[PDB]
Amino acid sequence: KGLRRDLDASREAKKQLEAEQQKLEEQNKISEASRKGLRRDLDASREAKKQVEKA
Repeated sequence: KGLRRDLDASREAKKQLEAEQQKLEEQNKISEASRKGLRRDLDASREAKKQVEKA
């Protein structure tokens, strides 16, 4: 159900709701859990085996 994506046009309305949820995620997590700094969890691989281009 819900096939109306032309007459209503919710684009500017969607960019306001999504901006509040995404900002509250970065503030609660503390930049991917940064307790110590350069230890085991922060300096593990390349983003949990993700950005492994050069390594």
